[PDB]
Amino acid sequence: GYDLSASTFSPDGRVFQVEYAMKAVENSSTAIGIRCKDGVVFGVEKLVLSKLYEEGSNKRLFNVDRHVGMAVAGLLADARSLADIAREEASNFRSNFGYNIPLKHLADRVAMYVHAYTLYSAVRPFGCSFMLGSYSVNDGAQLYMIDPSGVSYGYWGCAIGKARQAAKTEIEKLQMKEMTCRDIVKEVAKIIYIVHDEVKDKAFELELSWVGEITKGRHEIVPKDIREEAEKYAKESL
Amino acid sequence: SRRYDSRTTIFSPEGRLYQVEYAMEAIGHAGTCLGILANDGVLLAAERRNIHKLLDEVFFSEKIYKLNEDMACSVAGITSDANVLTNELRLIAQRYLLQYQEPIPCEQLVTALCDIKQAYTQFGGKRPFGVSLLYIGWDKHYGFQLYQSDPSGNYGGWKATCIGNNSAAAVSMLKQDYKEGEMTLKSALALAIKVLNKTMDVSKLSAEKVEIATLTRENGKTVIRVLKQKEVEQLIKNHEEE
Amino acid sequence: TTIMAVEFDGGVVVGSDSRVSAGEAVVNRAFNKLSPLHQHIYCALSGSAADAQAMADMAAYQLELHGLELEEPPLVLAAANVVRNISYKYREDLSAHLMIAGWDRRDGGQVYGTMGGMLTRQPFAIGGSGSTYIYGYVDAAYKPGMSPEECRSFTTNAIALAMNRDGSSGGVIHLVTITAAGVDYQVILGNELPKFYDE
Amino acid sequence: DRGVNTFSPEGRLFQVEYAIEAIKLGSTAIGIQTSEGVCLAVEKRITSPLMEPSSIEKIVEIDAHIGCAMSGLIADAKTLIDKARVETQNHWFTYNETMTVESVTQAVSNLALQFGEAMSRPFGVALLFGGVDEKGPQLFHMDPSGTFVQCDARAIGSASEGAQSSLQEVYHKSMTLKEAIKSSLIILKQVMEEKLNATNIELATVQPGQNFHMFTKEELEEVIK
Amino acid sequence: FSPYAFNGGTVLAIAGEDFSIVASDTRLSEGFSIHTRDSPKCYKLTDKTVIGCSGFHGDCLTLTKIIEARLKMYKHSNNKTMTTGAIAAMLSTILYSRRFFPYYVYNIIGGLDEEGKGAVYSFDPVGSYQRDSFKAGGSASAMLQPLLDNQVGFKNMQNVEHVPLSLDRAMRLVKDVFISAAERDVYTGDALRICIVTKEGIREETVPLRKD
Amino acid sequence: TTTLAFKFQHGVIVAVDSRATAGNYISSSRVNKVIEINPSLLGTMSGCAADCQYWERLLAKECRLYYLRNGERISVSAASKLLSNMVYQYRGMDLSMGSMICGWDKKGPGLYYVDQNGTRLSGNMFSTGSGSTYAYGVMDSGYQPSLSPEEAYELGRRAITYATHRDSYSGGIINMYHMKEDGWVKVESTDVNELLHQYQE
Amino acid sequence: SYDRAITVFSPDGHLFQVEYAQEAVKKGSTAVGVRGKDIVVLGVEKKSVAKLQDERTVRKICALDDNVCMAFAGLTADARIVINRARVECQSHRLTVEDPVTVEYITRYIASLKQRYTQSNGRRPFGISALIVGFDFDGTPRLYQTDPSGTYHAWKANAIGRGAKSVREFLEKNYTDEAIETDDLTIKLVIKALLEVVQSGGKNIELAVMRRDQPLKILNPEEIEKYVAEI
Amino acid sequence: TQNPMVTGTSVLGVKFEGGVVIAADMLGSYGSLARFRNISRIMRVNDSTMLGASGDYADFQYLKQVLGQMVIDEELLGDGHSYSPRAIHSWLTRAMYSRRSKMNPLWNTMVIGGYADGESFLGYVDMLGVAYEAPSLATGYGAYLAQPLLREVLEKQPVLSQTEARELVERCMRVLYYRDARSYNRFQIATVTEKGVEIEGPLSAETNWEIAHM
Amino acid sequence: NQYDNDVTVWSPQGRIHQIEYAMEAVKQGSATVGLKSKTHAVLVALKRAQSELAAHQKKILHVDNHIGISIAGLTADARLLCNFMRQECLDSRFVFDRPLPVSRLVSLIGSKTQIPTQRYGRRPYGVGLLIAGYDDMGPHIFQTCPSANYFDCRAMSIGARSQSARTYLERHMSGFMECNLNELVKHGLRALRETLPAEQDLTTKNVSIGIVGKDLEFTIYDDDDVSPFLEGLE
Ligand SMILES: *[B]([O])([O])[C]([C][C]([C])[C])[N]C(=O)C1=[C]N([C]2[C][C][C][C][C]2)N=N1
Ligand SMILES: *[B]([O])([O])[C]([C][C]([C])[C])[N]C(=O)C1=[C]N([C]2[C][C][C][C][C]2)N=N1
Repeated sequence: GYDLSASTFSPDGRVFQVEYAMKAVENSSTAIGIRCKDGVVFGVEKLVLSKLYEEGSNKRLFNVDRHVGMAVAGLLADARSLADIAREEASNFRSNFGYNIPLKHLADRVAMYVHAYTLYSAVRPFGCSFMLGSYSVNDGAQLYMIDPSGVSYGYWGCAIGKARQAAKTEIEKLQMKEMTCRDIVKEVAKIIYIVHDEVKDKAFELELSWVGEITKGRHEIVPKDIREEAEKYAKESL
Repeated sequence: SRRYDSRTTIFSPEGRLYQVEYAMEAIGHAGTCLGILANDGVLLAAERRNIHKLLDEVFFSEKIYKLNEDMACSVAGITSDANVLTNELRLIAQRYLLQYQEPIPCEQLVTALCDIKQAYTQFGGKRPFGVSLLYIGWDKHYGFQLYQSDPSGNYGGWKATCIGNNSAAAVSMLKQDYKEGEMTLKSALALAIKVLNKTMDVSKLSAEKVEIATLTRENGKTVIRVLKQKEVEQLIKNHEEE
Repeated sequence: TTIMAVEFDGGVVVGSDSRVSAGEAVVNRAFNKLSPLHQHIYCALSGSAADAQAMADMAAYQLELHGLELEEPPLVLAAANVVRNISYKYREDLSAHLMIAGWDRRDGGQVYGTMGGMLTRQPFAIGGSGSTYIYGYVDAAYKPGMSPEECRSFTTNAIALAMNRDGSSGGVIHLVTITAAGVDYQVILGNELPKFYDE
Repeated sequence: DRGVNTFSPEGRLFQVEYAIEAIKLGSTAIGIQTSEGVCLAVEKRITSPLMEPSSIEKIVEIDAHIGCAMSGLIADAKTLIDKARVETQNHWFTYNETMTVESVTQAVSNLALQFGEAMSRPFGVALLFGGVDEKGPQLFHMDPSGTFVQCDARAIGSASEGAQSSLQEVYHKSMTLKEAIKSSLIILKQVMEEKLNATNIELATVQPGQNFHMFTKEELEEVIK
Repeated sequence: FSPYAFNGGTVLAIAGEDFSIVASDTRLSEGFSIHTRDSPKCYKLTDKTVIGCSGFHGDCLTLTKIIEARLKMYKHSNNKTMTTGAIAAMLSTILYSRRFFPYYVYNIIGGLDEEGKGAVYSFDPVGSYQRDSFKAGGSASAMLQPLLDNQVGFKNMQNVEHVPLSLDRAMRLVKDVFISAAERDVYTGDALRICIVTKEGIREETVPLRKD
Repeated sequence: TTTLAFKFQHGVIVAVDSRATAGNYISSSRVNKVIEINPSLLGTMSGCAADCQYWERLLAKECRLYYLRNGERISVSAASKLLSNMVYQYRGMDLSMGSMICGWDKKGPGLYYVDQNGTRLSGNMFSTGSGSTYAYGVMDSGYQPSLSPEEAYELGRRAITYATHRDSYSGGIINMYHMKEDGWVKVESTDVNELLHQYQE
Repeated sequence: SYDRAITVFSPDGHLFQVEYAQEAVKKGSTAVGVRGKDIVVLGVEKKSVAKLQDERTVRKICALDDNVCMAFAGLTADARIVINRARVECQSHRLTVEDPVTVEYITRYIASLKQRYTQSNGRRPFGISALIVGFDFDGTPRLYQTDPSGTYHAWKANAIGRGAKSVREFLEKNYTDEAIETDDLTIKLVIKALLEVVQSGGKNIELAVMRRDQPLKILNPEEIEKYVAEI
Repeated sequence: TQNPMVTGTSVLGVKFEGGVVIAADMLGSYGSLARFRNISRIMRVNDSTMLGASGDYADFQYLKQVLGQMVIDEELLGDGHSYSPRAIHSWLTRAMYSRRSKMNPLWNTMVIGGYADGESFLGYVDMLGVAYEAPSLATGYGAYLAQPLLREVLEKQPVLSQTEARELVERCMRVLYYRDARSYNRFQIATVTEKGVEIEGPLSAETNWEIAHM
Repeated sequence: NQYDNDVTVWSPQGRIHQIEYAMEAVKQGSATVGLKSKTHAVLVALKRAQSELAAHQKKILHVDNHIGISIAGLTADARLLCNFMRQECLDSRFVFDRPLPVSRLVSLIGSKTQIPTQRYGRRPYGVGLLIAGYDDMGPHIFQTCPSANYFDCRAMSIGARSQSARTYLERHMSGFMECNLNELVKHGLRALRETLPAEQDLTTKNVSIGIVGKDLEFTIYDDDDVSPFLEGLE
């Protein structure tokens, strides 16, 4: 057994425990992030597993700082822990240096924290993936994605979850570079409706959040009325 | 973590401590160590394993270590493990002297080291020390004494005893040749040679293959010395004529 | 000790005296109290020489690492915050006021006073034992919109007036001008200092 | 090999389930709570004729108003018994009053699942707490899982299944202490391998106004007839 | 720097056959100035227990919060409300835990005991306490206590019937001693707050005192 | 404060006054300065009221635990040693407690003096408190080991009364106890003013 | 720090390591205790009777204090540790209670320590069983027996070690009041019991008697020989 | 903090119909020297709470940093719960008391103003942990100079309008400038109502020196 | 097989068997139902009886004036979590002088119960909970699990045969908001009754109630106090 611990390399140079944690992310629902000219829009296909649950239960969109949003996929409990780690990192940076933590630096810190759970037998790798979106006058729009192994990259468009491949194809058709947040929100809604499965995983709720010039650098949930148009437009599209 | 733990300090199904028994196996193949108590002193005779021609000689001895002013010891088993215990013995003796301003009684020193050995066999998860020791010393309570302790933490006082290679056969010879209360250092040295000649399997005994130390009282003071090649060579000659 | 820093459109001018004293004896008459924390960020030291030197080194180290992690030149406010943090945390043990001045691409020339753990941004700052004698002088002479040359002249005059009156100040005047183009050092020797009413 | 805090496929902690198995090898203890008080009877289960019956203590005093009967691994019970005694005395010192039976049982129960790799395993014992407080006579039962509950009548130990049946067929809300004491001894004798005399069993009661009282040899003989 | 401040204030408690009264003035002070004229010094603990505190207001606020939490913790682990006497026993140990850096508070507890009779307990700052029939604490305590000894305890009187104290008489006496204390003690004034504890619950009454 | 105790042919007498003060102000005249640990054990208090009340109550807890663990009832000698070891850990920290531990165990009537410094002494008679020197004078002048119970009660009452007359810190009422083989009995609770007026006449 | 749980519950409700510790006790030297009128008798099989051995260095019977002695069976190194822990306990009890410990008090402490090693992380249970005797403050004779699990019981007569059952089975039928009437009669019961398992009973048996206010009075070769002679 | 370096003087506060108003000058004093003449001693906590502080400026900056983060942390959750003025006042009280208990006090006297659920809040918290509420407040030298005037107006008219409260505060600022040696004629006025927290400044009081000629 | 002994071991299908085994503990416990209206939050638990002579094991616990909880699974774990919740609530009142918002308390339970699912040698809490509470945002019903996940629900049921209780709640949930306290509790008892086998019924010996609302502190009704709620139920 070469795949029982994170501190054991297999004969062909692989850490099977880290790869098993990635399977958990692939079982989760899709979440996409799109970076445009004015900011970043987040969209999650939140599956409603029961009618007894209230609307807004088990949200997958977090606020880790005033200007930073986080979209997650995988084990919700693992993801909530990572969100707390990120919040503390942002708060710590403000205390030590006196200003808003740059997104890239925040993504680096969290990724290394994630990377620390992939070296020992004493702990197990995190079972989730997440995206970090942000916007500031100085830095502009930023979007990063971190997976269970701890690798983090910057993206123009990203997707995580079960239909990550199908969502990626949809994202490549758009020209987000010259687009603005307002028109991108509808597109994000559209893509999630297209990749959503009907036969399996019946009934889902669309979660939307954004950060950019339109929200004055503050990450927040997309206003209900703006999400209405997007939901309407996405329904007609497909 | 649990998958790799060798569990060194647990009871086996028949109430045995495997690591302790396995360490005893290692001591049984090591160099022969014999101790004999006489009326005017004690002696230590140990077979040398380091006999290569390119080896150099610059220490006090090889298997005989002075512990304090009135005590010496010999070891059998893992050499590097013996270095750790011998250093610990020296510290125990010095700590007793710092506290009471008197040399530590022989038996008290052995008991303190046995406590450390017992601790390894009960908790901690570490492998035990693979060493068996022979102690010779003089104190104001019991005079000349001889002790032997092993990896389990057990020890005992003896008039003559042997540890290491062919110790069972050496002990047999000692039973039929040792005269209780009628032995002298000169007569003990001859017996040592006799016993050493039998247990060892290399025909000619040889002075280079052995190391002998004696402990005596001279002018109100303990004297511990390792016999030189000449004295040892002469002793071997005596056996030939004997 | 007398230190002073002035903000101008496009950079800062920072200067100080060169006297280190132990009671009535001058232990070092040509000490450099202007210390660089980074390429475009400087700090003026006043108070205990040991405390200030230790703080400056600790900060330079923290800022260097910070700059390599963020892949960009550190902001002047970040340098002031790092100094403020150390100064506030150890206020009971440290007896040194590290005045911060520098240039960055976001806010330009900035001067920060961080004495005792309190951070304040000012158009011009003065510190040290000798600064008490020039408060009146700087309040009446300072004018907004001064050029770097005028700022250099303004700083030299104020320091010279303090050196003449304050026993703990004297020697030469160290001067550094920081802008986007870089750091310019300058030393005004004893025989080249501004002269005022002396007798 | 698994760790001590491993869950089984059916949702149970292996070690806790094995500890409950140990309770089944222990001597039978019976507890009955009535309106006039609570009585505790435990089979001494003396192994040999050379063994002194007085040295066996299955019923102990926690405080003046609280008694305790144990079953299972007796050596593990001592740790809990001392803890309980300390709790009530601490409570007396702090609040100048007596601790209730429920509170004492709760405090002792909180030490059941505190083990991992500090206890290295759960306690292999079951306890019966009987006493009197403001709510009158009270009988509580605690097992190795940390679960404790108030009971009217309860049997623990090797023959607990048989004892329980008898108990529930002969117990009513109006029965007096005398009936309980007699009834509990009747059932003890029926499930005891050896003959029930006055030296091979233990009995104690606690009533309102009276302290924890361990029946003597003479008092048992009288009742045994 | 001094970790204490004298904030003034007087507290009184009186136990009757089936009632207890806890009263206090409402002036909070520091030095020669008045911080506020509306700071009562008596807090409700349960439906039959009130505590009156006086001394350093910083410790008075913290101790009341600590007692309030201990009552909830006791209820959760004992399944009942703490009685007046268990609260008194517990307060003693809390004050003695800061025996080397004491709470500078004079406490007086007033309530009903388990037999429904009035109970009063008085404390010194480090925890020593006892049950009394009546007690004054705080700034004007040495002015009030001698008068209560004579008019409630009947000390130094001959040919006097020792009748039981009624609520009505006890109320008038409480108002009178505080009126006398506001004339002489500079820290006592503004208003008088009286809490009456009986089996029907706690009723409050407020009476004005001199403002100078 | 004045407390006293003495052994005689019929057991131990223990008597105290009941005054507590803060400076010159008399904070109480009804303090109970005798703690009843168990039915055969008593503790007297002198010094700081909170220290005495707290450490003697802690001894009572330890005495009770000892009885539950051993099933035997602690002896007077072991109770006093337990108290002396308890307060010895805080030596030098300004604790103020002067106690007498009195009882009847297997070795007969026991009387020990224990104080905050760690002093522990067994004896036939002791007095503690600010009025203790006055009590010693009267107690030693009229003490005989063959006193009858009534005579011992009278000596105890006179020694406390005269101490309260001379010592400003003592007064109130006298609480007296009688330690016997079967346990202690509370003898009486008399106001010292009634006593002194009856001695004055 | 090694914190692995060594003693855990088995499926049948048994503690494997504790049962294995009991196996070790079975291989130990036979020890026999018998209660008497005003003296307690302890008999241990000397076994190792080598002619090159310093007999005094390896005594099984030891003193815990001035009033309590004890014999053990099983791992001799484990025994030495427990004996020394009890010695410290006796000293502590004399400095906090101002009185010597009773027989049951030291038995309780020893039993409690054994129980602690069956429920602690990183350690195995002690592999020994002990027989504790002596007299209390008044003057009554006691005989207790503790085992590896931490349970202890008072006995009239008991045996431990190898072939303990055989000596226990024979002890029931031979223990009476006439048998333990006189001091020299308490030495007769023990020896016979030991003789049922001890090879060449005679010089292979150590002896010790604890009297009233009298120290550990070990018997001697000839002293024991007298009884052996007559028998 | 046993030795405060740069300190601020009095802080005023008074309740009015539908809000609270607080005032403080912009001076940072170093002993008797008026070292920093342009520092704000009033901070907006959230939409319903404001904070004024006297005493050690570095301690106030540290409290402002900690309080500011707490509010940000709470806002991240977006759960519909926010800190009320009362809750902040309580938190500050515990913070000060804790520091005082470790013999390392935060050398500040604070005034907390707030408006929530149609109720105006005014709290005081000193460095020893002493806390309370009142219709009007004045720290430091204001307790002796401003409070008397404030209380006098509230003894005749308990409920003030926003305009009345504002004028009353300005009258107090002038008196403070005339009689407090550590004061400066440059101050800020913060107001909290249903619309949020507003901070006006810098302001100056009109001074009369007619008596000098007399 | 080799993937179901430790909580730190991910299986090849991307699951953690130990956490799934801990969920089994909740499923075997007696059912408990939690529902709410626009003004109230109700907790209804089926008290199980180990014996015929023993008392019914408590299921509903007071945590604070505005918060109540119901437990299903390991009792030891429930007490540990309840103690933690009580302490968090006490801290909130001591520091901010106000009740801790229910949602924030549930978040704290989530992070605390997640820690042991990632550390070697630790085990997940084997208990599920139903949290009833009332604060500024109204009445709430939360559900926690052994995998540290939590849900905000309109109504919920956990424990043995709670699927049928959930089935019942699903069809009657539409008229829960407008429902008044008395009828809201009935809907709760009816759903709880579904989990019982045909023969057995809801009595005053096996049904405990917990209620909290707009103008009511969390109160637990047991034995004779639950009579009123039962009487009149078809
Ligand atoms: B200045 O006077 O403030 C000056 C500024 C320093 C260099 C930052 N300080 C000092 O003069 C000074 C002198 N010393 C020590 C005195 C004792 C001998 C070593 C130097 N510390 N600060
Ligand atoms: B006695 O005077 O010793 C008496 C004995 C006590 C009541 C058991 N002591 C006191 O009167 C007394 C005085 N104090 C403090 C002294 C310092 C000021 C506060 C009171 N504590 N007990």
